[PDB]
Formats: sequence, structure tokens, C-alpha cells
Amino acid sequence: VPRGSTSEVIEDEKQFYSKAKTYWKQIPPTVDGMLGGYGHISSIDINSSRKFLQRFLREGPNKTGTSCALDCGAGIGRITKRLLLPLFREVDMVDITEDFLVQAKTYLGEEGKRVRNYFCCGLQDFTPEPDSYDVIWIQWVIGHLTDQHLAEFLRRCKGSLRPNGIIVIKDNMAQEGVILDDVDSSVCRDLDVVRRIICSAGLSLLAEERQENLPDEIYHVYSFALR
Amino acid sequence: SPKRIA
Ligand SMILES: Nc1ncnc2c1ncn2[C@@H]1O[C@H](CSCC[C@H](N)C(=O)O)[C@@H](O)[C@H]1O
Repeated sequence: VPRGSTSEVIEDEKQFYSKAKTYWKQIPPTVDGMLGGYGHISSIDINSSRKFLQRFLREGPNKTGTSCALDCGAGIGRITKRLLLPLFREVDMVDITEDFLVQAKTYLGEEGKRVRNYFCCGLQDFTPEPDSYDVIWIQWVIGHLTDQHLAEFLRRCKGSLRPNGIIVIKDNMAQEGVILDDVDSSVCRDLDVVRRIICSAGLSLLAEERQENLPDEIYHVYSFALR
Repeated sequence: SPKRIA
């Protein structure tokens, strides 16, 4: 029987969060650090994310705005730099690892002057301002929250969307069940589990896409656009 | 991060 919830795999919630914090504190503040030794795939990832996002920026009744985005688990700002800053007047970043947000100021260069808030906080403790973001981008971090905290965070994100705003989740997906990585202190969930959590948060899918052109050996990666 | 299937 596969596991369907983080409560089947997390022995101790406080340790699940504390171990993850310690893990990221000792990762280099680099693109390769952000991507776990896969820094080389960054351009494939960004190109796909851009195409995915552009579907929502077309003119019409439901056009997503371009005033402000929120990058969640932003790290040093890989996605902020190459995807979001070019498309959004301002960007806010949130990440648990202070050293990454310090590095971001260097990494982002002159364009980083348009990063407005650098929030150093776990997502589980973060309440984004109501009616503030056109796009909330959550990439390669949902596995660091419990199911309850992920559901709650998505509810809070829903409340922070501007009219026509969207949440995007892009992350590793398990073939089946909920799989603990006890080294980085994270889980990988199957598509059914993730969809269940999204539904629990009062959100709906606008689109879902598998990331192509990745190394064969890694977990599959999917993008979801939600409102 | 992206990572090897365990
Ligand atoms: N509970 C939590 N809340 C917010 N950020 C977290 C977190 N647990 C881990 N992180 C952050 O999650 C990031 C994972 S690495 C991925 C970075 C970025 N999303 C990108 O794709 O380039 C790290 O920056 C780490 O500090």
C-alpha cells in the first residue's frame, strides 16, 4: 500500500522542519546549489516555465496582470532573475534561508533593484498580503511542507491574488504515493496527492504540464496553474 | 531540488 499523506511518513514534524533548515544552511548559494547538482538544466526549466506562464498573459477577460509576482522558496533568485523580473514590474521573494536572500542581492544585479520585499521566513509561517500578487510562483519547495501546512499556505496564497491572478506550482512528482527524503528532509508526492491538496485549498486547475527534456534519472516535474 | 529517483 502506498502512503497518501505526510502523516504516514513524517516521524516528528518539528524535526522535519529543523533538519530541512540545517540542510539548506550548508548548501552553496549558487544555481547548482539551488538545483541539487543539476544547475545545467536551468535554461530548459526557465524556457518551459516562461511558455507556460505566457499562456495566462494573453489579452482578454481573464488576463493575468504584470504588476507583481511572489517567488516562493526563491533561494538566491534563479527564477526571479530569469523568469519573473523581466515580466513583472516588481517581485517579492520569500525563503527560509537568510544566506540565499543575502546572495540574491548580488546575484540579481541591477534588475534586482525591482525586488521589493525579501521575506526570510518559512512558507508555513508566511501570510502574503491580501490582494497583492498577479502570480505566486512556488517551485521546488512544496515537498518541504506537511500536507496540512501546504493546504493552509495555498489558502493564504489564494487570498493574496489580485483579480485574474494565478498560483503556479512546479515541482517534483512521485510515480506513486508520498516518499520521504530523510537527507534534505522533504517529501515527493504523486499527482493524485498534489491534486487532492490543491482541491482542499479551495483551488482549481487551469492547466497541468509535464516538464520535458530532463535527465531520465530524476523525478518527473510538473507545472500546475491554479486559481 | 530536482533529484535522482530514490
Ligand atoms: N519551509 C520552507 N519555507 C520557505 N523556503 C524553504 C523552506 N524549506 C526550504 N526552503 C527553500 O527552498 C529552496 C529549495 S532550492 C529551489 C530554489 C528555487 N525555487 C529555484 O527553483 O531555483 C531553498 O532556497 C530553501 O531555502
